[PDB]
Amino acid sequence: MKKIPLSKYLEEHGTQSALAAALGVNQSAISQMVRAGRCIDIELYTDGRVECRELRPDVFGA
Repeated sequence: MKKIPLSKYLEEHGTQSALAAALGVNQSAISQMVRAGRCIDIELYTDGRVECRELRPDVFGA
């Protein structure tokens, strides 16, 4: 897979809502990750899927 930085992914590839939709998580998660100021590695698959392994469903019951 191709590791993209969180903020850079949110500029070019998709939005914060689109990201939460692809992960199957809440936007409360994504906005916490962004406002934490931690650059997250977005696991970009060749089909177009993305996975944030930093962001487990155990974050908020996402």
